[PDB]
Amino acid sequence: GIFFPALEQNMMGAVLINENDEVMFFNPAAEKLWGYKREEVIGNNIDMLIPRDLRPAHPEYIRHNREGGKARVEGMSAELQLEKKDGSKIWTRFALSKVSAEGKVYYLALVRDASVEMAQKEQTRQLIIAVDHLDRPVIVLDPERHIVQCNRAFTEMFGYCISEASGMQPDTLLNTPEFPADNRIRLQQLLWKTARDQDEFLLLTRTGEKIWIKASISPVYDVLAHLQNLVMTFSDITEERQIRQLEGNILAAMCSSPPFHEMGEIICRNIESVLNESHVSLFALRNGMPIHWASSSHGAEIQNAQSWSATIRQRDGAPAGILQIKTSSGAETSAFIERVADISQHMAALALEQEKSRQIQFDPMTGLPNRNNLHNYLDDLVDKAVSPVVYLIGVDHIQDVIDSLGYAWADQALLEVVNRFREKLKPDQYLCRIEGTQFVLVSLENDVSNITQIADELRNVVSKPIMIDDKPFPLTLSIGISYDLGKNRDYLLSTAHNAMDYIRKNGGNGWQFFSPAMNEMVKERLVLGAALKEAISNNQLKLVYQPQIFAETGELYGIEALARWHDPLHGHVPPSRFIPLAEEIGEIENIGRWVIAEACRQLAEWRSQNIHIPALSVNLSALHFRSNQLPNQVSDAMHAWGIDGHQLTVEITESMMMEHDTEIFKRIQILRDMGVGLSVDDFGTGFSGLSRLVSLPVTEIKIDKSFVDRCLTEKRILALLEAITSIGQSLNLTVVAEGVETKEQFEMLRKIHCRVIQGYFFSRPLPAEEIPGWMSSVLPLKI
Amino acid sequence: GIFFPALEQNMMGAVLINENDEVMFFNPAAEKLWGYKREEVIGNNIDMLIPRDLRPAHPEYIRHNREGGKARVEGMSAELQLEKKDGSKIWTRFALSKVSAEGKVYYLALVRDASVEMAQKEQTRQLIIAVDHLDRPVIVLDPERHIVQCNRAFTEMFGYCISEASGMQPDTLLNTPEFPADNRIRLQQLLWKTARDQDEFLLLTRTGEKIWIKASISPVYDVLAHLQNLVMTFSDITEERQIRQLEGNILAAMCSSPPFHEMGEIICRNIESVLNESHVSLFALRNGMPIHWASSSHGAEIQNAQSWSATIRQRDGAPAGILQIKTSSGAETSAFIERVADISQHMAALALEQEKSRQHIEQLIQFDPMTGLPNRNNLHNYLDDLVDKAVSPVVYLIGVDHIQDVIDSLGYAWADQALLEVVNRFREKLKPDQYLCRIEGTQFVLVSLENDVSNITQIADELRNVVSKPIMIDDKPFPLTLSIGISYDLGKNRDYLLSTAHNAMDYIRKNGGNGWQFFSPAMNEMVKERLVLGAALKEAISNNQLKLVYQPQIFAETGELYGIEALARWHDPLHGHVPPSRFIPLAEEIGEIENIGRWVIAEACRQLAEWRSQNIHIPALSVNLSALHFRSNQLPNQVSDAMHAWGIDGHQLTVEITESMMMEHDTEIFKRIQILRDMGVGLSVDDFGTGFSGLSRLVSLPVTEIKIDKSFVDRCLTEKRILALLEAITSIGQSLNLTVVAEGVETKEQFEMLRKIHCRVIQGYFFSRPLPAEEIPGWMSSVLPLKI
Ligand code: HEM
Ligand code: HEM
Repeated sequence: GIFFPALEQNMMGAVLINENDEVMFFNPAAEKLWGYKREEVIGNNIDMLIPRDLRPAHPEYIRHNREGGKARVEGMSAELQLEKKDGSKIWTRFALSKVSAEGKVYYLALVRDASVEMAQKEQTRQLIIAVDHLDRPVIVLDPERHIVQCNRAFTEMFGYCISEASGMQPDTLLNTPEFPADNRIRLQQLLWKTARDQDEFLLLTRTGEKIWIKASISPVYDVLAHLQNLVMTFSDITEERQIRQLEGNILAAMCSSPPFHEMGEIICRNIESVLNESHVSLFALRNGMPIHWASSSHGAEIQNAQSWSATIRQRDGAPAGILQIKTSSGAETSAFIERVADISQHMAALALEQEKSRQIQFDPMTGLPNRNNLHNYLDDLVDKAVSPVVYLIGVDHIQDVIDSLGYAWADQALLEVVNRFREKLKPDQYLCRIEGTQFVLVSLENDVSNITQIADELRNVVSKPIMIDDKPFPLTLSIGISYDLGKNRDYLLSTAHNAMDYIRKNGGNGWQFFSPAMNEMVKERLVLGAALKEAISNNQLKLVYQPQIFAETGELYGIEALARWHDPLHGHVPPSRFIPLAEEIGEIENIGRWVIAEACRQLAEWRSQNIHIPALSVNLSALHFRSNQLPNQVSDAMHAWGIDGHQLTVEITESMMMEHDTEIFKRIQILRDMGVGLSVDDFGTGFSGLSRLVSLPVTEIKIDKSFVDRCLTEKRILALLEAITSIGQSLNLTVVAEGVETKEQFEMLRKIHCRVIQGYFFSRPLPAEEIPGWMSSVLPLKI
Repeated sequence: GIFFPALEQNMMGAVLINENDEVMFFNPAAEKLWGYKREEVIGNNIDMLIPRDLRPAHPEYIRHNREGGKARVEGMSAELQLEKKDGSKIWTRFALSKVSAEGKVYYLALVRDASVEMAQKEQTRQLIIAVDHLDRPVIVLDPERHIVQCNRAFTEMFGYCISEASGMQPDTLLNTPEFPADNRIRLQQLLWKTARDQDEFLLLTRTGEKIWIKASISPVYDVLAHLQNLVMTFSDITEERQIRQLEGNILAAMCSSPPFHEMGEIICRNIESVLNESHVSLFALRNGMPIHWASSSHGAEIQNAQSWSATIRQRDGAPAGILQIKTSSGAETSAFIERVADISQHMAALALEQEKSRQHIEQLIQFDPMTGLPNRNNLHNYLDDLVDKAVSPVVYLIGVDHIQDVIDSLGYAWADQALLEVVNRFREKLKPDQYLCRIEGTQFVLVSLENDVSNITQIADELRNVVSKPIMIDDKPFPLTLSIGISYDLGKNRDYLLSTAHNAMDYIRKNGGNGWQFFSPAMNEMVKERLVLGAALKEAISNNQLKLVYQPQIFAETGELYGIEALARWHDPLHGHVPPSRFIPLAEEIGEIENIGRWVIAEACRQLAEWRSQNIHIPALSVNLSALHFRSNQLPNQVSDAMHAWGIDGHQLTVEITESMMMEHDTEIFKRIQILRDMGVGLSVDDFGTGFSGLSRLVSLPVTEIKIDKSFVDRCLTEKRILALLEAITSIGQSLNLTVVAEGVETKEQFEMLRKIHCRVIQGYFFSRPLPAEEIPGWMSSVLPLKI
C-alpha cells in the first residue's frame, strides 16, 4: 500500500486512473499543480483536470491506447501546457504508465512543474542574438583550446559549420597559407597565450580564398580563479590592412620628402594598389587656382564608372586641393571607397604641409658632386670651346626596393651602384649625381667607337645582381648619350634626359643617342660587325704574305702573314678597321685561331711542292691577341698539321710582355718551350726588361715603320737605329726593318749594318698565290 | 499492487530500499543510468549506487534524516553526480520519499536524467559569455517589447543589469528625453513599428549625459509568420568620430617627424585626451628587453584602474613594443578601449619603423656635403679597419686658428671660401697612402702609415708650409695658421689616438698656434735631439769640418788603377762617426743639400789640384750625384765654377746620375747634362729607362760608363739570371764603348768570374777600403798594378 503515501510525500505530481478513468490517487503536488481538491478531482471521469478545449480528443486517444497494446507511451514525452483551476496556463512535463491487473487496465501519470522551459526559451533568445543583425565572428574555447561554440557569422565566413568546427583547435581547423614563418607560428602563440592578446593573420577558408583577419584572445576565470573558458573575435581586416599598408608605404614615402610630382606618384600608386582597377587624379592650389598635381598612368575607359570628388582641407580648414577617384560599379564596397578617399585626402593635406614646410655642393651620400658642380664644370668646358659627351644614367627597378624596403635600402642600393661605377672609371671621366636616381657622366672623347664601348661597359657592370642582405633585387640602366658641337650645357642635359626617359618608358635596360643620323651610324656599324662575324664563321678571310729578305745576299729570310678581308657587299676593309671592330664584338680569338690554323695549313700546302720556305711571321700585337689563348691556340695547330714548329714566328709588343698581369709571361714561355721563335718591339722597362729579353731568347727584333720612316731626316732617330743595330749585333739577334719604300733608305740602313729589310721596296704584299712565282723568278735579287 | 508494474514502466527511474538499505526496485531507466543489470542490483546494498568520492560519507545523512523523521526531505534538492558502470560520469536529479510502513522504514528514489537539462545550462552560460563579448550593445525583445536579454556592452553603455531591466519595456528603462517631443516620438515609433529602422536618438545615462545612439531594430519573422521576437543593435555614433579624430591627430604628429621620445609622448597624450582619465606607458624593445619610451605626466594613482596590453609588431612582424593603457573602471566600455588600443598600436609600430629607418640612414649619411672629404664616421670606420689590420697609424689632427677671428669679423661668406682653398691646397700635396678626413668645423684629420720620425717631420713641415702663401680673397690677404697634433702608438685603440691627438691639438694651439707637436715626451725628445744635430751639421758645413774619403777602382785583368771614387764623411767631437746615409736626409730636412754638394765638389777639385803638384797621378775622379740628392739647379753652375776656380781639364772628373731624375719631367736637366758633356765632365748612369727612348738618350749624349749597383753583384754568385743580365750589360758596353764598372766586389771568386764576363773595372774592399785622403800617394806607388 506504500505507493500512495510515498507518492503523495514525493514532490512529483501523481494522478491515478482506472479502466473507467475514475481517479483514485491525486497527490498534493498535483493538488497545487491543478488547484482543485481531491474531493472534487474525481467528478465525472477526468473532465476537471484536462483543458476544456482538448477534452474530446482525450477519450479516443486513451481508447486508441487500450487498442494500441503497446507497453510504452511515446506521447506526453514533450513539453505540455496545463490549465490551472483559475484558468491560468503553465508549463509542465508528463510521464505515463500503463498497468494490467485483475483483468483491468489502469494508468498512472507523473507531472513536473517544468522549470527547464525557462532555460530552453532563454537559450533560444540568446541563440537568436548571437547571430541576428550582427555579422561578428565570435568563437569560444575550452581550456584545451577546443572550439565549443561558434556563431553563424563565423560559419558563414570561414565555411566550417559547427558540426565541422567542433572537437578541434582553431589553428588545426584553419587552412593556413605558407608564409611560412609568421602566419603559422604566431597563430599558435596567440592561441596558447594565457593573458589578453591579439594578432593579425593571413588565412585561407574552405573555398581557398586569401583573407586577412585579426584574432583576439581574452580568457575568463570562474570565482575560484581557475580558467573556465576563452573567447575569441575574428574580425576580417582584409580591407583595413590594405589601408594600414597604404599608410605604411605612404609614410615611408614622405620620410625623405621626395619632390611634389613624385609625392603625388606615391599617393596614386598606393591608391591604385588599394582600389583595384580604378582611376586616381590630384590637383593642388597653386597661386590661388587648382593645377594638376599628378595622375595615374592608366587612361582606358571605365564601364559603369562612379566618381567621387573630395576637397583637400588643411589644419586651418582652408581648401588646398581636390582628389578625384573613378571606380567601376560593384568592384568595391562604397564605405571602403569613402574611407580610402578621406584617409588619403588627409594624408595629401599632410603632404602639402610637409611640402610648404620644406619650401651644399657635394653629395653627403656617396661623395659625388651635386647638380651645381656639374653646372659649373660644363660651363668651364663650354667657355673654352670643348664639346663634352654627356651620358645621363637612370637606374631602373628601384621601385621594388622602395616599396619592399623603404628608402633606407634604396639608398644602400644606390651606394653599391656608385661603387661599381667608380671601380671601372677612367681618369678625365667625370661622375656626378643629379638627383636621386639620375647620374651624369661627362667625357671629352667624341669617338663613336669609344662612346659605344663606354656605354656597353656601363650597361654590363650591373649584370650581377645587387646583393643586399640575402635579397638580390635586379636593377637596370637607361643611358642617354648626347654630343653636339658648339652647344651649351642646358641643351645637352635636356636631350640626355629625353633619351633616358625614352628608353625607360619603352622598357629600359639600354642606351641611345639623341642625334638621329649617328644613332643610325651605330646601327650600320652593327651591320658591319654582323657581316664580319659571318665572314669569320665561314672562313672567307684571306692571309696575304709579304716577303722580307737579307740586305747582303738577298736569300729569303721570311714572309709575314697579314689578315685581309674583301667583301662583296662592303668591298675592301683594312685590318686597322676590322680588328678594332672585332674587339668591339669581342670575337678576336676567332680571328686569332683562324689566322694561325690557316697559316699552318698554307705552309703545309706550299711544302708539297717546295719546302724551301724559310720563315713565316705572325704579328700578334696588331691582332690584339689575348692572354689565355696562346697555349692551346698554338698547341692544337702544332699537333693538327705537319708543321714542325721551328718555321713560324710570333711577334709581341713590350706593353703586352710584362704588363696587364704576368700570367702571359709564362704563357709565352711555354710557347717558347715548344720552340717557336719570338720577336719583340721595344724590350724596354729597363734592366729588368733586358733580363727578360735575354732569358726569353727572342732571336729577332723588329723596328716599327715610324722609326725607319724619317731615318734620313731626324738625327736622333738615326742614332737610335745605330744603337738598336749595335745592341742587336752584340747579342744573337737578327734585326728587321719595316716600311721601306725608297732607295736611300736601303742604302743608309745597310750602311748601319742592318741585317734584313721588309717593305714595298722589294715586294708589294703578294696574295696567297704568285709567292712561288716570285721565289722562283727573282729571289736572288743581288741589289 | 499495480504500482510495482507502474514504476516498472515509467520513464522515471524507480528504486526502493528497505530498512536494510538493500535495493529492491530497478527499472529500464535505471538500466540506462546506472548501467548495471537488475540481476546485479537487486539484493545489493544502497552503497552500490553511491559514487566513490562519497562512499565514506554516505550513510550519515540518511541516519540523520531517520532521526529527524521529517517527511519533506531537505536533501536531494540539488544536482547529483552519478558514475556509470564503465566509469563515466553523468548528471542526475533525484526525488525522494520516506515511508514508515509495516513497522519499518523504506526509502523511495526517482531518478531523472538532466543531461539535456544541464547541457542546456552550460550552453546558456557559454552563450552568455559569447554574447557579452560582442563589440556592440545588443538586446532581445518579446512581441510586446519585453526587454528580455541584454549584454555586457549594454550594461557598460548605460548601467543596467539583466535583473534590473528584465522584461520591463524599453521606453521606461531607456530614460528617453522628455523635452524633445520629435525625438521621443521617433524613438517610440522605432520601438513600435515592425520595419528595419536605423534611426538615431539622444539617450541619457545614470550620469546625466546625453549620448547619440543609433538603434537597429530588426524584428524576426518565424516560419509561422505572426512575428514575435525583436532584436535591437544599438551603436554609438560619437565614438567613431573620436577614433577618426585620434587617427588624424596622431598622423599629423607622425608627419612633422618629432624625435622618438617626443612622438611617444604625443601618442600617449592623445590617448589620454581620448580617454578622459588615463595613464599610458610605452616600451620599445631593444635586444629583447623593454626600454621606457614615454608616459604621460599625469602620474596620479587611479582607483581600481583597468590595464590593457598590446604587442606592437614590426613591418615584417617581429615584436617591437608593449603599449599599456590604464583607465578608471566604468568610464568606457571594453570595445572603445580595445579600439583605441588597436589604432594606437598601428601608429606606434609606424613610429618604431621610422625610428629604425632613421637609425639606418644616419649610420651612412652626412659625408661632408660642403667640401666632399670624408666625415667623422668615415674616419672612425677607417681607423677601426686599420686596427683590425694590426697596423699602427699616424694620425694628424689639424686645426685652423685665425679662421675664428675672421668668422667673428667677416662672417661665413669669407670663412667658407678660405677653408675651401685650404682644402684645395692640401689635396695638391696628397699621396696614395694618405687619407684625409674632415671631422668637424675647422678641424681635419690626416692618416698615414709612415712610422719613421724622419718622414713624419717632413710631412708636418709641408703641411705647415701649405699656408706659406696667405689666402687671397677679394684682393684681401689672410695669413691663416695651422696647429697640428700628431699621435702614433702601437696597440692603442682609435679612441685613445683621437683623444691624445686632440690633447696635442690644444697644447700646440693655446700656446700661440702656427706649430706642430707630438703628444708624448717619449717621442718628442727625438725631434728635440734632431734640431741640435742639424744646427751642429750647419756649423760643421760652415767651418768645413767634414771629410772626404777616397775609394779607388782598378782594372779587372790589367791590374792598373782606372780611377778613384770620392765619398763624403763626418766626424764630430760629440756624435762621433755619422754616416752619409744618415746626414744626407738630415741635410735634406734643413734644406742644405746645395751647400754640402758644393763642398764635396770644391774639395774634390782642390785635392786634384794639390795632387797634380807631385805628378799627373790620378786617372779619373767620380762624385755620386744621386746619393747627394742633387737638384735641377745645381749641376752646371757648380761644376763649372769648381773646375774654373782650380785647374782641371774636365777629363779628370765624372758625375753619376741615377737616371730616375734624368727624366725631363718639368725640369729638363738634359740641357745641363749636355753642357756638362760638352765641357768634358764624365757621365755615369745605372739603368737605361723606359725603352728605346732611354737607350737613345744614353747613346746620344755619350755616357762614358755604366755601373752595376752593389745589390746586383752581392747576389751574382747565387742567381743565374743576374749573370745573364750582367753578360747583357757587358756586351752592350762593349758594343757602344761603355765602361761597365762594378761597385761592392768583395771576394776573389766574384772578381775572377766578373773578369770571365769582362766587367773591365772593379771597385770595392777587395783591393782597398776607402782610404783617408792622405794615404793615397802612399798606396798608388806601393800596392802598384795588382795583377792577381
Ligand atoms: C490535464 C492533464 C493532461 C493533458 C493536458 C493531456 C494532454 C495530452 C495530449 C496533448 C496528448 C497527445 C500528445 C502528447 O501526448 O503530448 C495526450 C496523450 C495521451 N494522454 Fe493525456 N493529458 C493529460 C492527462 C492524462 C492522464 C492523467 C492520462 C492517464 C492517466 C493520460 C493519458 C494519455 C494517453 C494514453 C495518451 C496517448 C499518447 C499516445 O498515444 O502516444 N493523459 N495527452
Ligand atoms: C549517486 C547517488 C547519490 C549521491 C551522489 C548522493 C549524495 C547526496 C548528498 C551529498 C546529499 C546531501 C546534500 C544534498 O542533498 O544536496 C544527499 C542527500 C540525501 N540523500 Fe543521497 N546520494 C545518493 C544516493 C542516495 C540514495 C540511493 C538514497 C536513498 C535510497 C539517498 C538518500 C538521501 C537522503 C536521505 C538525503 C538527506 C535528505 C535530507 O537530509 O533531507 N541518497 N545525497
